[PDB]
Amino acid sequence: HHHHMTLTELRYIVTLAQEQHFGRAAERCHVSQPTLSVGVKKLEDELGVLIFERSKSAVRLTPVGEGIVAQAQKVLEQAQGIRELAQAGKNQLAAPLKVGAIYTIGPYLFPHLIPQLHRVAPQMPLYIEENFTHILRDKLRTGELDAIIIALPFQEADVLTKPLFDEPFYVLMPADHPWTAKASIDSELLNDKSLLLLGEGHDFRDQVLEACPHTTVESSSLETIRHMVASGLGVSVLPFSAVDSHHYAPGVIEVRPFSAPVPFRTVAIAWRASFPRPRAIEVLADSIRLCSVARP
Amino acid sequence: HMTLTELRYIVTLAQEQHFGRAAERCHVSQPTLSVGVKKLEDELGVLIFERSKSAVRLTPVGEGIVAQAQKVLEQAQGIRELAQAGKNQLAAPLKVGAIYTIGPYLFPHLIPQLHRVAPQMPLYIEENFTHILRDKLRTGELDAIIIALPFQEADVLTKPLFDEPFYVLMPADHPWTAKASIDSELLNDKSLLLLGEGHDFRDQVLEACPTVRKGDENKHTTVESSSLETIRHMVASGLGVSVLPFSAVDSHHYAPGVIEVRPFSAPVPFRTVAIAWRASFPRPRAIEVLADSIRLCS
Amino acid sequence: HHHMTLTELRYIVTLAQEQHFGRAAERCHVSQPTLSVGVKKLEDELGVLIFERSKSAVRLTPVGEGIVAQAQKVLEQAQGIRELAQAGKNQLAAPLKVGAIYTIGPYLFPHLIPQLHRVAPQMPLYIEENFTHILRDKLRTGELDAIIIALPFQEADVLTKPLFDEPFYVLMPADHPWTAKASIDSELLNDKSLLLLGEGHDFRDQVLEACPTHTTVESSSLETIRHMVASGLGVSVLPFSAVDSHHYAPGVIEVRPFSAPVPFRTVAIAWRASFPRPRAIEVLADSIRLCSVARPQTQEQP
Amino acid sequence: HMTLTELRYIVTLAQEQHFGRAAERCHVSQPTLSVGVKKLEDELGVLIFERSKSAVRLTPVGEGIVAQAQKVLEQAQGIRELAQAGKNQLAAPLKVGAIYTIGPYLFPHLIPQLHRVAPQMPLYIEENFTHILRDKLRTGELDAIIIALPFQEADVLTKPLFDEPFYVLMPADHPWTAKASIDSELLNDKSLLLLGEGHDFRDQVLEACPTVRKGDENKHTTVESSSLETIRHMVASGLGVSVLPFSAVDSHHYAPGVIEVRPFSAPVPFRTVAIAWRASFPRPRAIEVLADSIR
Repeated sequence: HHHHMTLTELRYIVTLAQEQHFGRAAERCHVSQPTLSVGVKKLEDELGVLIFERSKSAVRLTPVGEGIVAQAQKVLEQAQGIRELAQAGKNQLAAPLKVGAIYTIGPYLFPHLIPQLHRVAPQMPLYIEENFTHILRDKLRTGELDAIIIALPFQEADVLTKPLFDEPFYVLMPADHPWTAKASIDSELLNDKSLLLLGEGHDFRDQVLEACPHTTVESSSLETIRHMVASGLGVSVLPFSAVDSHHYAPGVIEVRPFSAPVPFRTVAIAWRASFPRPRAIEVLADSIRLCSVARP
Repeated sequence: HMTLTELRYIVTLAQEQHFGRAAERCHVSQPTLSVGVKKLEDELGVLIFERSKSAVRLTPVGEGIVAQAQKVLEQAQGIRELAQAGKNQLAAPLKVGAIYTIGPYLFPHLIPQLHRVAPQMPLYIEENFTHILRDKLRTGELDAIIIALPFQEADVLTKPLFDEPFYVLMPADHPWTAKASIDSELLNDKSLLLLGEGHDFRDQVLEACPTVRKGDENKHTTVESSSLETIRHMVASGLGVSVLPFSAVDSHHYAPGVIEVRPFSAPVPFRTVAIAWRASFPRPRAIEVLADSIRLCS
Repeated sequence: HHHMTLTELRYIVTLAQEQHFGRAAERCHVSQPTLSVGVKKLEDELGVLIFERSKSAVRLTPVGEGIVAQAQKVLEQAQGIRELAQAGKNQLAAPLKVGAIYTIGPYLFPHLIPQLHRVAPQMPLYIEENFTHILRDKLRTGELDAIIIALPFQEADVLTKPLFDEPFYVLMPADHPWTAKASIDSELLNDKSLLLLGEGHDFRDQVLEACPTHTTVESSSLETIRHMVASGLGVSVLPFSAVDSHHYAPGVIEVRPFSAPVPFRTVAIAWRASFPRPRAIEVLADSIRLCSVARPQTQEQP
Repeated sequence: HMTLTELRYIVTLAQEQHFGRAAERCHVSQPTLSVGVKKLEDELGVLIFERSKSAVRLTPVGEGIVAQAQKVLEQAQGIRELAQAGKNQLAAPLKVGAIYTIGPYLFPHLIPQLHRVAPQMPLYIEENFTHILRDKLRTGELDAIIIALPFQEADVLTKPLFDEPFYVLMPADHPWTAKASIDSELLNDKSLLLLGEGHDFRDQVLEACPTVRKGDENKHTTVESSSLETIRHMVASGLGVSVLPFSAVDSHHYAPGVIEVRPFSAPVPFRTVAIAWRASFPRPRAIEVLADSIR
């Protein structure tokens, strides 16, 4: 090759894609904007494609570049792994972990998770992000996130996925609803149009639709659905970790289980095969598996 | 240019079969009833009632016309029934929006209050940014919205409801737990976690801090797509400190010894929660019930 | 109290239709302030608002919608008295206001309008295309006289007449593998290369039903989908009346029938029971039924 | 500073267990190879290879180091492969917006031509109002939009494609069919059907007409239709007259004797159809082929 791909140039492009700000990327790589920009342009001239758009209006990842940045983050982490094997035993539990969870998992998991994580890894705080599955995947690819908590199925190249627990669904209803007499709700009944569902985008929506032979309230969360049910707007479906996660006094909303066969999702953690801190992933997974909402 | 009045003449005349008792039930003289009735028959250019000294009887065309007139009058009474039913303003859903930093900490208390005073009014609920709630309010997709001042929009009314102070949220083992109050000027530091741009609470927190020399403004950490809950978890895990509105401080399920809050040193910063709605919204009674239930929540 | 007049009913119905005091007043041969006084007197008497009290806009209240629907009914029944009195009035000498859903209009009107001019040349069409539920709202208030929809459709005080069954077909680029088949098995349409209308269209649901349990281009139309297909983006499903309704040279797009049992929709017309021009509805229905795209007719009943 | 070349040196040396064969495989002299391997050893402060006179072989840590290095070389090669696959700009779908009064009259001619030069470029297509398409171009949700001038936007490039005269559309039995051309001042009448606000075609038509005295400014009938085709149906049924862009006049399925068209009297009103796209859009060649296919 005319020019040798260097690990510094890859560092530039991955940091620049994470930060989406020339200044902040430059300072994260401990150099000036002209230095960083020179390196990026060098890598681009050599590869013969644009990784970022030729604009100093802003920082836009090209589609080709997104793929290149995913790869480059892999490369950077394997290299890091070489230096780890060289100077072994350095502390993997002494820096923040960047963790994403999908909308319908995070609010119901993190609070149970965090005290155990503190008992085993007090030097590991959490930078937390909640979002749709595909955005979390994009962020795992750039390295903006270290680990993401999602629902199976989930596959991604050079990404590891470890199943953590199985989470059953429940029917949510006004306390004065007819169904409150039933001991278990059978799923055909859910074919009503008083069923409140999450908007398109949330994989949980489709898991619920799949569990049934409707009113879609979008730009909404499970919480605002629960508020709507409490006010008497209809009924809904919650994952088990969300059933007691609320601030109503009793006598406002009730839950009832599904008549067998009980529908469920599998909650899992995903991270890059090359991640140089596998012990943090382990401490995290452990802490999830051990917390209250994670047990039968 | 026929009228419900003359239609009522010919229906009553057809029922009574007698001009006198008909004019009597229509509370008019015999002449007015007569002239009415076939100023109508001359308008239609047909004979509804036969020529007669004595008998009131219906020509064959007349029978159909009178039956049609009775249908018309009954349906016209339908309008008054519909109207009557329409007078109750607490018998349909209310579509309510609240900003992201208010809804989660308001609706749990609001919903039962509102249920006490307006059982027949379920809520359709949206959480969103202020400018979006504003748009939905203008298009009538939302009936009322719960925002923080300032808020002034053409053809929209705004009612201040209450003031809500801010508190400082910190890990339970943080050095600031030794303080009784936090001086806002201490908050300028990278460990301060803020909501992204777009949330007005971000700027209420930043304005609540004193001004800085050139170049060391905004040392805080901005966390994009945060909610106040995910900040709460980041703080609980020991990542930094943040600022919560008062209604959020106990809105969680941690055991003691995970997170603490401390007040600000005077003057305590605060926001004014308001309800806004279109000036010509036709259901004022629902706005009243909503505003009062919100006020009783605090 | 104040007694309700047919005049006031006409004020509110015309206002609800035009959504504009100028065109409403004008339509009632009356000044704007006159019209406003009338409406306000009726609102005072019923004791509810029919229209929002706003200088800037004309907006129906929830109760006002039901009241305007009922008023339009009252007015048409009153007009029906004149019809009974001296029948044989010319019902074919004024425009007819007609709605059709987005997946019917573009493909039916060009066939219909010449049959119509043949049998009723003094009846021009004012035409609107929109979603089923909006066409329905406009039939209730009187903005439209007749709407052209797909079954099922059933509404209070509205009559519905099935007109013809229309089968679906599969649309593919001309160089697509399936061009080899004489028919297409509905199971095969279960992949990500199927382009569908967004959720507002009933044709979406009908195509989903035809396919065992898909790329949705929202805000698309069937025409837009056709272009996308023509460029090789994927495949789609069209109602029969759409299949020859394009301006492509031959050899760009191909259509193939479904393998039996062929899925279909039933095209129907709906109008107000009280409409005082039943001859106009009749000529409209007949003209549709004499269209080439309608030759199979239908055995469907209300 | 660790290089990919040093990693290649140690991976090769490990596989061959012979300096001679390793340096031959790496196209360098043996001192070059050994100097690089040593420099990596100094930098990692660990010995990857036996410091042995007789034989070349891996220390315990060296084996994991070589194992990691191979993964580095593999994935770095993936970078180059992705880049080579990305050079071809005519091998993925393109997202194109067109306004309501252009799309239906442009795509049927455009698409087969585009297919001849760029078969691996299918189109995702969206029709909408000018400002919506503008927004989608800006956010990147569309790659190119076909709009009518005037159009100017920040960081956005505009290329005129063609000029299009306007025509008057009328039912075939209409009195105006006797005329050779229509004076635009005839159009101020309730029988003129126009598109609603939002369609820039509406203003193009209105501003093609002479401004009139107070009280009579907008006598035309406005319709809610986003489609000229709906208006064409109304005109066909004898409801009124209307105005079409030239590329729409023959785009219909009526037999002769149903609708007619007459030109405006001079000077004839017209619009300029143009293509807009972001200046830093990373597939300038796909854009170029789109625009050439329109002409």
